[PDB]
Amino acid sequence: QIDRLITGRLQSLQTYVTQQLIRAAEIRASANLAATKMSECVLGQSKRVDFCGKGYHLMSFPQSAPHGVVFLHVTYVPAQEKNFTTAPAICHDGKAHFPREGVFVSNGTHWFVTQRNFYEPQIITTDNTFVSGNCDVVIGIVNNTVYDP
Amino acid sequence: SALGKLQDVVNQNAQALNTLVKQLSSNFGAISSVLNDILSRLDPPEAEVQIDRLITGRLQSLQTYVTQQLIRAAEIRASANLAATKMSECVLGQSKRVDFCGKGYHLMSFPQSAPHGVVFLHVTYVPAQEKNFTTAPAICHDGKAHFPREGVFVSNGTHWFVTQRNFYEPQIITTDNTFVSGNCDVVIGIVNNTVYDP
Amino acid sequence: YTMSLGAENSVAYSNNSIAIPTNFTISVTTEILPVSMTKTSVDCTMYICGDSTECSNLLLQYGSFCTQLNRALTGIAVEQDKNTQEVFAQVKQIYKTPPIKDFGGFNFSQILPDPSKPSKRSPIEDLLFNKVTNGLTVLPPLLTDEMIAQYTSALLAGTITSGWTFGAGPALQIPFPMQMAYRFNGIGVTQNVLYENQKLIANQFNSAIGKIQDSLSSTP
Amino acid sequence: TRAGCLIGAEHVNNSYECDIPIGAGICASYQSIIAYTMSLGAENSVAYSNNSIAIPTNFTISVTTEILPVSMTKTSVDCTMYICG
Amino acid sequence: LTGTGVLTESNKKFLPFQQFGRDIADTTDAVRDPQTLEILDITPCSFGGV
Ligand SMILES: *[C@@H]1O[C@H](CO)[C@@H](O[C@@H]2O[C@H](CO)[C@@H](O)[C@H](O)[C@H]2NC(C)=O)[C@H](O)[C@H]1NC(C)=O
Ligand SMILES: *[C@@H]1O[C@H](CO)[C@@H](O[C@@H]2O[C@H](CO)[C@@H](O)[C@H](O)[C@H]2NC(C)=O)[C@H](O)[C@H]1NC(C)=O
Ligand SMILES: *[C@@H]1O[C@H](CO)[C@@H](O[C@@H]2O[C@H](CO)[C@@H](O)[C@H](O)[C@H]2NC(C)=O)[C@H](O)[C@H]1NC(C)=O
Ligand SMILES: *[C@@H]1O[C@H](CO)[C@@H](O[C@@H]2O[C@H](CO)[C@@H](O)[C@H](O)[C@H]2NC(C)=O)[C@H](O)[C@H]1NC(C)=O
Ligand SMILES: *[C@@H]1O[C@H](CO)[C@@H](O[C@@H]2O[C@H](CO)[C@@H](O)[C@H](O)[C@H]2NC(C)=O)[C@H](O)[C@H]1NC(C)=O
Ligand SMILES: *[C@@H]1O[C@H](CO)[C@@H](O[C@@H]2O[C@H](CO)[C@@H](O)[C@H](O)[C@H]2NC(C)=O)[C@H](O)[C@H]1NC(C)=O
Ligand SMILES: *[C@@H]1O[C@H](CO)[C@@H](O[C@@H]2O[C@H](CO)[C@@H](O)[C@H](O)[C@H]2NC(C)=O)[C@H](O)[C@H]1NC(C)=O
Ligand SMILES: *[C@@H]1O[C@H](CO)[C@@H](O[C@@H]2O[C@H](CO)[C@@H](O)[C@H](O)[C@H]2NC(C)=O)[C@H](O)[C@H]1NC(C)=O
Ligand SMILES: *[C@@H]1O[C@H](CO)[C@@H](O[C@@H]2O[C@H](CO)[C@@H](O)[C@H](O)[C@H]2NC(C)=O)[C@H](O)[C@H]1NC(C)=O
Ligand SMILES: *[C@@H]1O[C@H](CO)[C@@H](O)[C@H](O)[C@H]1NC(C)=O
Ligand SMILES: *[C@@H]1O[C@H](CO)[C@@H](O)[C@H](O)[C@H]1NC(C)=O
Ligand SMILES: *[C@@H]1O[C@H](CO)[C@@H](O)[C@H](O)[C@H]1NC(C)=O
Repeated sequence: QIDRLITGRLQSLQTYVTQQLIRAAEIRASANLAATKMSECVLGQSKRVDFCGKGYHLMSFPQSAPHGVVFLHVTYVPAQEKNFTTAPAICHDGKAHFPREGVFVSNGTHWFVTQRNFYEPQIITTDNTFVSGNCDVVIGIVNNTVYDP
Repeated sequence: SALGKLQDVVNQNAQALNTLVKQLSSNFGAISSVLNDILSRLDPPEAEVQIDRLITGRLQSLQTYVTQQLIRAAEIRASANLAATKMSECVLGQSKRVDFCGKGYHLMSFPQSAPHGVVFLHVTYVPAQEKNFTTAPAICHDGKAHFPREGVFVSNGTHWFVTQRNFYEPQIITTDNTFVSGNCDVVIGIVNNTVYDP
Repeated sequence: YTMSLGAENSVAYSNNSIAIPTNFTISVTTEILPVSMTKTSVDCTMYICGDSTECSNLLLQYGSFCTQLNRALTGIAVEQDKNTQEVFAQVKQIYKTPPIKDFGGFNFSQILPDPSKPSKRSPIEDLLFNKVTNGLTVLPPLLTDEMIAQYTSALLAGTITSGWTFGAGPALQIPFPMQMAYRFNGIGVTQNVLYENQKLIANQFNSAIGKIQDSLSSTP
Repeated sequence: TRAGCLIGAEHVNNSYECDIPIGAGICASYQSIIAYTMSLGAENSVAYSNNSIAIPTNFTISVTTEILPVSMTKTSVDCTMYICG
Repeated sequence: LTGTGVLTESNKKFLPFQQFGRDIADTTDAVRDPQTLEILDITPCSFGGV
């Protein structure tokens, strides 16, 4: 009778230890993920999409929790978007001009260059554009003046 | 104790094998742990019972050994996937991920073979010998606000310069390393300094 | 019912039109990640048999099963402490914030430790700790909750006063509206946008932090 | 301690790094055997102000080691021979 | 009902038909003495890991 009780309780204990080992592997994977988020979202700014919150990641703050960690991801979300008419290049003096860092936009009558994630229209000059080739190659190039400072 | 991670895996596998070999010495409630002794001592009606006890004990031991071997195989597979990720991102390229390829700003990495393992020599750049400077967000000149294109405005006490962020290299604040946005009335903490025009 | 994945959003695509954002929202979101479990240890001999010596004499016929169970539980127990060590102890310098909290309008009182509380926790961390409720032994964790809170306080002080510089070497101080501008340039937005609209970004950040505290206090 | 009663270790008021973990912030080390509350790290007060920055003037090329296991010993057990021979 | 334990005074007021007491984990932690009708808590004997 004691042998029957011993083998039953030993089978129960082996089952408990096996499922505890499986849960320990899962918790170790989650903790490795949490350490990766601690290194990449808190100690630096991450370019990885949706790794440190929804939106363009700015910073993160760690908070202790009972058997856990809570990351407060501070992110940048674009809002209040507006339509503009766009072109890949500007044709001026038989030359094709491409934006150095931004994008060509038009509000209907005038052409500007702006940064990609925020509307900040600036006059298309030779300081924020670069010249490559003529106007015969680029599909969709439009005619506009390029002011020279 | 530098190579303790590989030696831990080797010791765990050798200890699991030693436990599996040691479990043959247990009779598990039978009269003996040796099968030949039971087969030479008993008639098959009771030797069947003794062999059945030995079979269920050894089968439970073997299933247990296979269970932790599969769990350790999953752990080693996760570690090997991590090692392959480090080989792809630290050795075959330069990684922007902080502390993924060593402590500091990661420059490059070297792989080295190890018994059942890999050793990454992470060559990183660590800033050192830092110095205080008085800083401002923008420079006010001719009613216009000037912001650095890639650097930062610093002052050693009397003169204002612009420098790159991770190394002190002071340069004259010009129109070639600054850009103009708005007037001086909006930016909090803007200071007055000249901007040289080449 | 048949479920619905989402609302239909026909994007107005054409070959010469673009959509450019004119404004922004500073959004703070929560991510909760488990790190460790309760470290449990089982006396196998006492669990199977208690104080019966005949039971232990019969249990010795099965060999070293109890040793394997104890060693597996010991490995799990030290693995939990290793997990906590890898997650929270990523800095060897304990940083403190300055006594004057002049960060250019940015408010961190909901995430910095409260000096009035004896546990030295943040109000958010205090709310998080309030919202969580035979041979068997429970081993205590190696790092107490006070030291885990101290580690998070050091990480917060480093990322507030020194940027990402403390994670790559010595902590180099930098003003917070400059740190923010650097982060803006990391996501491809010019510094001027941050500087001109710094009051609005600080107000949005404080409002989002308050909404985080309200949402944690209002969601079971 | 909160972990239990520790006999044979002299409790000290100084804080060192953890050598042998006891638990609940208690660690033991040999120097006789002493027991102490661990020290997380060296204290370092960052000189923050709203208009001062620290710029590095030099650098260190630092090489660090990272050891990662890849495979185990490939073991095979004849189940019939192990159980029965 | 046999066992091993430390028998201390109990603040649990039993109803007169009840004799033993159990917790969530189905372990006898309260009992009534048959000689004198008083309630005793049964703490398990002190044990721990060495
Ligand atoms: C597109 O933007 C330009 C620049 O903001 C606008 O041009 C100005 O329009 C106002 C309103 O009539 C005039 O007072 C200014 O003199 C114009 N500036 C220049 C340099 O001409 C233009 O009107 C906008 N177009 C549309 C359709 O909104
Ligand atoms: C943009 O400018 C170019 C150059 O001035 C224009 O190309 C000329 O178009 C006329 C009419 O089709 C032709 O007679 C010329 O021979 C073209 N010149 C060259 C060099 O190709 C072009 O039509 C303009 N596009 C727009 C939309 O105004
Ligand atoms: C800040 O740096 C500038 C640039 O080196 C220093 O200006 C020079 O100082 C030397 C030392 O007397 C003079 O010989 C040079 O003529 C100065 N250059 C110019 C353009 O004036 C300046 O002295 C430094 N200030 C401090 C407080 O260290
Ligand atoms: C930086 O320069 C501006 C422009 O000269 C100064 O602003 C002037 O300040 C005086 C007195 O404070 C006023 O009378 C003027 O009307 C201001 N002009 C403008 C255009 O705002 C400013 O004070 C200077 N700042 C420093 C610190 O020298
Ligand atoms: C940009 O222009 C497009 C096309 O005019 C707009 O898309 C329309 O939006 C209305 C309002 O929701 C819908 O009823 C139409 O069906 C849309 N048309 C197409 C072709 O998708 C779009 O809303 C404009 N964007 C902005 C920011 O004004
Ligand atoms: C960008 O969005 C913000 C809101 O996040 C706008 O700020 C609001 O402006 C209105 C009117 O100016 C005020 O009544 C609100 O109190 C402001 N909200 C906050 C939180 O400050 C801002 O005006 C928007 N800017 C642009 C150019 O559209
Ligand atoms: C930063 O935020 C805290 C909390 O939102 C502000 O503290 C509040 O201050 C007002 C008036 O001073 C009180 O009515 C509230 O009860 C305070 N709340 C708490 C939770 O204490 C604080 O004023 C903000 N600013 C600074 C500079 O700390
Ligand atoms: C930059 O300046 C600050 C303040 O002038 C320096 O911080 C002080 O450093 C001394 C030296 O260890 C300490 O005794 C003080 O307690 C510090 N003050 C504060 C407020 O932290 C800092 O050392 C300077 N940086 C450099 C690189 O010299
Ligand atoms: C930057 O740090 C390096 C150390 O890595 C300095 O190089 C040392 O300079 C001293 C004196 O000039 C020599 O005695 C050492 O032999 C040099 N070490 C090595 C490895 O070459 C260097 O001088 C520092 N530079 C500055 C500007 O501080
Ligand atoms: C864009 O589409 C219009 C018609 O929808 C066409 O006339 C025009 O040539 C196209 N432009 C480019 C660059 O494909
Ligand atoms: C910095 O703080 C001082 C007071 O300590 C204040 O006079 C000054 O205006 C502040 N500068 C900025 C840019 O906030
Ligand atoms: C048993 O005897 C004692 C003393 O003689 C008395 O106090 C107690 O009430 C008795 N119990 C019962 C059940 O009669």
